[PDB]
Amino acid sequence: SNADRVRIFRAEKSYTVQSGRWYFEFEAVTTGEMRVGWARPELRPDVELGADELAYVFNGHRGQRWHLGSEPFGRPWQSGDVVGCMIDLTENTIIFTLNGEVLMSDSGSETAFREIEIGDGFLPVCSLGPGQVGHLNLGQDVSSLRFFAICGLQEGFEPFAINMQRPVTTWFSKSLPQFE
Repeated sequence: SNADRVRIFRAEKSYTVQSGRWYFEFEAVTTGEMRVGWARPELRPDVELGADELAYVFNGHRGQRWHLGSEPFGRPWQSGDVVGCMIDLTENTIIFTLNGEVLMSDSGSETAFREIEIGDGFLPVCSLGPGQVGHLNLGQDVSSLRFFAICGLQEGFEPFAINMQRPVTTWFSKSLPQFE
């Protein structure tokens, strides 16, 4: 029996962060096997996110946090729900929200992961199992973030897209009349 095909959406490695406090969202359209969170710049093939050391993710199918394996955490997704992903590379913590409300661990903690090591740094990541549908928003248009202002903005987290600069081709001219 062939294994499930899982799509993994890496960010360009050149956007990797080793400092600061960053924020992005992920909308669950379906309600099944998807994961979202923060990845190392290297991922191994044919391994699910957070099964090993290379990612720290939330699985909202039933509510799990994944890093070196799974644990019960948060609560399950409904269609339309938006997961907020936060990483704090000064405090060294990861926090998830669901429709702007922090997802608490089973033990009662706001931090989903703590005492994380900066190492090679982090990138936003998601995985989509077969059939599944979900959209990242890395916050190019900050106002488009649905729950940032409710939890993340005042808390000092910045939209991750600030780390992403459009490549450009420039055309120079000395002609004032062209720039009126």
